[PDB]
Amino acid sequence: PDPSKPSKRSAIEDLLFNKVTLQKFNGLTVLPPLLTDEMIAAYTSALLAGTITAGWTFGAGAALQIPFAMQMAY
Amino acid sequence: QFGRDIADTTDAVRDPQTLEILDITPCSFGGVSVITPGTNTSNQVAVL
Ligand SMILES: *[C@@H]1O[C@H](CO)[C@@H](O)[C@H](O)[C@H]1NC(C)=O
Repeated sequence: PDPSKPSKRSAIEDLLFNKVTLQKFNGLTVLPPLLTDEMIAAYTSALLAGTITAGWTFGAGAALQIPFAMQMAY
Repeated sequence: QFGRDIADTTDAVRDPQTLEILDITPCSFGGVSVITPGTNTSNQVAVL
């Protein structure tokens, strides 16, 4: 995601959302989802950042950045 | 005399005297939900 808001979604996510292009019936009603898509995007960004930074130490204490080339070599 | 929607239901009506059309929106509906805690601790609730 890009800090230049509104850019909470990446370019690819924006392209997908535009590609998808995303009452009166008396008894029929549609309820909203519990998780808004902002929260889903935040979850995805957190997963991506964790797997891109922590490498094989994702989940434990760690809290330091493993070099990317090391993960690629592994 | 009047219009209809994609569901073939009345959507607009014109007034015969003042020949201007008027929208129709059904009166609001929806279910109610009661948010409650355990009766072990309180009997105070909130509704949505
Ligand atoms: C709550 O009250 C019910 C009966 O009123 C009882 O069966 C249950 O064990 C109680 N639970 C707690 C956590 O107090």
